[PDB]
Amino acid sequence: QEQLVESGGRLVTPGTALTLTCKVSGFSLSGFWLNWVRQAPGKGLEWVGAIYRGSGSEWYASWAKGRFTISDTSTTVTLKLTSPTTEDTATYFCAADTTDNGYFTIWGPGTLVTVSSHHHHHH
Amino acid sequence: ELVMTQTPSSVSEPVGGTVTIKCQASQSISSWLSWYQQKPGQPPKLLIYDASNLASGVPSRFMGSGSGTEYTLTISGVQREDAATYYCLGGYPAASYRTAFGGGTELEII
Amino acid sequence: SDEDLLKAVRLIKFLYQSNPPPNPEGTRQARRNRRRRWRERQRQIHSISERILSTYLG
Ligand SMILES: [Cl-]
Repeated sequence: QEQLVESGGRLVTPGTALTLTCKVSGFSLSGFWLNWVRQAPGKGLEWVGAIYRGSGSEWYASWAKGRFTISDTSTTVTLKLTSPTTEDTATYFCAADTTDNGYFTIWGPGTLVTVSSHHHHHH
Repeated sequence: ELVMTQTPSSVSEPVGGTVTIKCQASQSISSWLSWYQQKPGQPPKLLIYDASNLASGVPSRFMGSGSGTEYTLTISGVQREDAATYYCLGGYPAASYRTAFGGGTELEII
Repeated sequence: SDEDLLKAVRLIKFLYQSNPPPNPEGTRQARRNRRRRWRERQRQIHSISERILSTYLG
């Protein structure tokens, strides 16, 4: 039934424009809020923004505007990071509101974005 | 614009004890308040919706209440599986003040 | 804020436009079921509208 899968999580250098995709499947509903939430390692959940799926109605957090673009597709919702910095390192989740009432009932497993000028290193 | 102030940052409770978690809204949100549970390596899970309703598949020990600007998440008979991090979510995406998460509460069980 | 308000109204307008009235034939219990289901959804949109708008009106 209802499923959300996020992809696009990569290791990027600062300023490298990146797009994450939320594969939306099994939703009977036509229009609903599809939200983007991020979590930096060891930190709290942060709301980035949302799009109301039937429309082109995009809503962003005060800090997110200009840095993030949410776009709706036929079977997908994308989140573009226009100019990432080290502060944008986080797991990005997509979360759907199935009622229009504001709360998130379905979540994706998340996609990890790391912003660094360095390649990976083992611990 | 909307700020959800969540207290405490951390709680340690023995099995069978009562846990109280609070969220204060910087603006009037009415029933636009939900509670989430997050365990390591997993996405968050809905516990309470519309401030006081128990979500599908959640133990009855989880209780939500709201009075004006103050919201409370109570866990009455804490179990070992309740060790997690908790978050409130206030507001609405199209509201003037948007929607926002509280800073979270890390619950440890003794 | 002014562009947010316009965007919220265009959104509310979209929501109302997404719940059009069903065919009023009154044929089956399914015809009056659709009307009941339409009304519940209308009331919800009315309530979502007022709450969104009150954040813009103070
Ligand atoms: Cl904001």
